Amino acid sequence: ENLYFQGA
Amino acid sequence: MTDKIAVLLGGTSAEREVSLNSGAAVLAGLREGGIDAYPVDPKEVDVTQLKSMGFQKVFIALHGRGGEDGTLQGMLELMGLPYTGSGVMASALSMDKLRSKLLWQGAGLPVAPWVALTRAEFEKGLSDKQLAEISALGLPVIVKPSREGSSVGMSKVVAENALQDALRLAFQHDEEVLIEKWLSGPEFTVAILGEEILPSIRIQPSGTFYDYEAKYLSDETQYFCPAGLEASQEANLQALVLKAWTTLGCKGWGRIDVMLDSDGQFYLLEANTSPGMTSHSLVPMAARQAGMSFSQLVVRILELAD
Amino acid sequence: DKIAVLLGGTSAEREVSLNSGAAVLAGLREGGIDAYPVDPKEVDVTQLKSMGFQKVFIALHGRGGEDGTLQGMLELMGLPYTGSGVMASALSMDKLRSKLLWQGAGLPVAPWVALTRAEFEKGLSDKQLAEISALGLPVIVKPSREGSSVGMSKVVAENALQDALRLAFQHDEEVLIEKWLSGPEFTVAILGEEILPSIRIQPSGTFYDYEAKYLSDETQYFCPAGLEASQEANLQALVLKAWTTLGCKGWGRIDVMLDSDGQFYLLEANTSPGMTSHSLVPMAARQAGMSFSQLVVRILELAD
Ligand SMILES: Nc1ncnc2c1ncn2[C@@H]1O[C@H](COP(=O)(O)OP(=O)(O)O)[C@@H](O)[C@H]1O
Ligand SMILES: Nc1ncnc2c1ncn2[C@@H]1O[C@H](COP(=O)(O)OP(=O)(O)O)[C@@H](O)[C@H]1O
Ligand SMILES: N[C@@H]1CON=C1OP(=O)(O)O
Ligand SMILES: N[C@@H]1CON=C1OP(=O)(O)O
Ligand SMILES: [Mg+2]
Ligand SMILES: [Mg+2]
Ligand SMILES: [Mg+2]
Ligand SMILES: [Mg+2]
Repeated sequence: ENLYFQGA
Repeated sequence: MTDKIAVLLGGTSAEREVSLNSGAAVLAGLREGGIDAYPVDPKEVDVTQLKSMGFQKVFIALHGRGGEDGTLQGMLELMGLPYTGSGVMASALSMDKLRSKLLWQGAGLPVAPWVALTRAEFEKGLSDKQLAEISALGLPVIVKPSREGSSVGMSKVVAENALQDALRLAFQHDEEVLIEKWLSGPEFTVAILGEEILPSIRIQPSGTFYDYEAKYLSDETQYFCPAGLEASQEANLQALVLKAWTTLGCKGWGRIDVMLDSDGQFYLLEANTSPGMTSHSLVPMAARQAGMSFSQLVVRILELAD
Repeated sequence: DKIAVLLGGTSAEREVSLNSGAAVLAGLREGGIDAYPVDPKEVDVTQLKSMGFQKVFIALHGRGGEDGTLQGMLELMGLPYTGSGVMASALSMDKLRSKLLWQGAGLPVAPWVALTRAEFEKGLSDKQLAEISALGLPVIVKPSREGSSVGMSKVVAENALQDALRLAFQHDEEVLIEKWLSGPEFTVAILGEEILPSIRIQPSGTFYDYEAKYLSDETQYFCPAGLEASQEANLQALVLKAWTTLGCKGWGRIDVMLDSDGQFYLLEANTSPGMTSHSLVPMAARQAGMSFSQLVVRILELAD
């Protein structure tokens, strides 16, 4: 998924 | 690949518009705190799908039945998703003003004299015993639905012949209604965050009571935080609120509404287990006086979840 | 319509529930209903509507199935279900808060003291010891949120209390110490707007414990309860007020005991009652002229 915080 | 948080907002209650505003502020506040949060409106999205959608934890920013009354909490418990605020029982109880009052009275806590009516009783016609009990409260009285918020369905009765009109309004919103002795005020509210009681707030509406207009639309409502109570009066208020919170079995965070009456005593009105979280709301106001930004507050509320 | 009969689950009353659900199923199939057993320990309940059922009969006992959590899930899944809604189920499971609500309402409840685990592990203050001493002896010690007499012990000496709290606290974070009531003991079933004939319960042994409830053949039951007409009327009126104050719906069973003063005291409300045959709800329905099969049909009929 494309996230607001990328990675984590 | 850290926790994905759903901020539930909007929903289908009479407080939908307030909740959209609460969720808008909570969403931005959580992201400011480094939390990977996303808005989900149960009116538009089937919340039974949250786990399948990839969420790990839920911030509840809903107000009213459907979000605050234990139904949602029940679902989340069976889904196994941690969530903010009170659990199933305390949420259900705090929504029900009639049963909150009974529990508090059972615990020896101060509540305004009142009469409760079911819709069936109102339609059957009020008995002579009922008219007597109502008359004993004096005038004015306030009339409220048992299970609303944001002053929805509430009104002040100033003449005996208009009690029926106030009851008809409240019965548009619930099947159980309360008629309460009018309290002189002043009015306060006290937020709770984990095991901390936050600074009380004194509320001064420009009109008759703290109604929907005074809460959300007026620039004339005045707030005072700190509330201007003498140190021991403040300590007494905080102790009352803690006992009322613990009696209901609440957890996480919330906000309890309290008024003075002519006798100089504090009386409990109700508990709110998912309080307003707009930028200008009262929990954020009390937390600000205690040294927290809005983002620090929402991060703390989320940390407290299961 | 297809019906799910939830049984078993994961509480201390799992074994009773397996037996209630077994009996409910058969009585339901004898009534022409398309019912099937589902065990939440075996089957993910969140999948019910996706499994094809459109109504639920709750034959679970104890936390999970009886405390509003399931009712909340089902309300949001859409599905109609038997018995009390979320609030009344959660409240009826919590004996401390039931007691407070009924006391607030002016209803008769046994004198009591409530304690949390944090208060216990710290040690009791002089205020709390004074409150406990004024209860007299004997007392009963019970978890707030159990059923089937789980975790309960009778204490007859002041120095034996702290041990009885240790046992109760293995079952709950909140514990009640109540004045021992003389008895006799009664139970009253509710079905819709109907209060069913009361039942007197005479255990062999100290109280109506788990053995006396489900295992022993020594427990004596009397339906009707053998009360004087005015007493039976008072019992029925008391139970109705207790039921309505809690906000219960559909069906249930309320436990009541007489004390030494000749008056009735409310013990608790059960919102998902036992349904074996050892079980008391079926017995009262029988007395009212209903077969077991007719009872469960009616309980299903009153849903949302
Ligand atoms: N007994 C009362 N006397 C005077 N004003 C009251 C009384 N009860 C409530 N109010 C006023 O009505 C407002 C809303 O009542 P409350 O019980 O808090 O319900 P809500 O859940 O809608 O906020 C209060 O903030 C206060 O201004
Ligand atoms: N205060 C009391 N005095 C005497 N006996 C009691 C008292 N409370 C409970 N009991 C006994 O314990 C049994 C179970 O208590 P109850 O409150 O009904 O809890 P449960 O949910 O475990 O059924 C009762 O049926 C009765 O036999
Ligand atoms: N329920 C509303 C919305 O958020 N906070 C609230 O408090 P209330 O207006 O119920 O006192
Ligand atoms: N909770 C149990 C299971 O079925 N019926 C019950 O009543 P209780 O033993 O709680 O009085
Ligand atoms: Mg409110
Ligand atoms: Mg309020
Ligand atoms: Mg029980
Ligand atoms: Mg019992």
